[PDB]
Amino acid sequence: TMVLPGVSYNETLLTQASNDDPVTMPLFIGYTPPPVTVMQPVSVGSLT
Amino acid sequence: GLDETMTEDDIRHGKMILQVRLALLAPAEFIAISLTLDLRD
Repeated sequence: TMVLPGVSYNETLLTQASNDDPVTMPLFIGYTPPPVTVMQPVSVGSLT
Repeated sequence: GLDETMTEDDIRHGKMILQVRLALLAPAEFIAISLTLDLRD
């Protein structure tokens, strides 16, 4: 019938952080220059 | 008092009456913790 103090831990949060805007990202949609997919966008670090 | 506790009937019944009031403390048995980070930038 009894009960302990029930210290009741909880916490809260943060993080709006979402920022991206990948609208300014271009997509090069050419053929393969002669083993990629025929279909997927591929990110580019550099021309190198 | 005169008709705050009693009346003349109880004066002629010799009653001597009082009303006793008290408000109440309570012990602090349980620990309902809530947290808040509060981003602070």
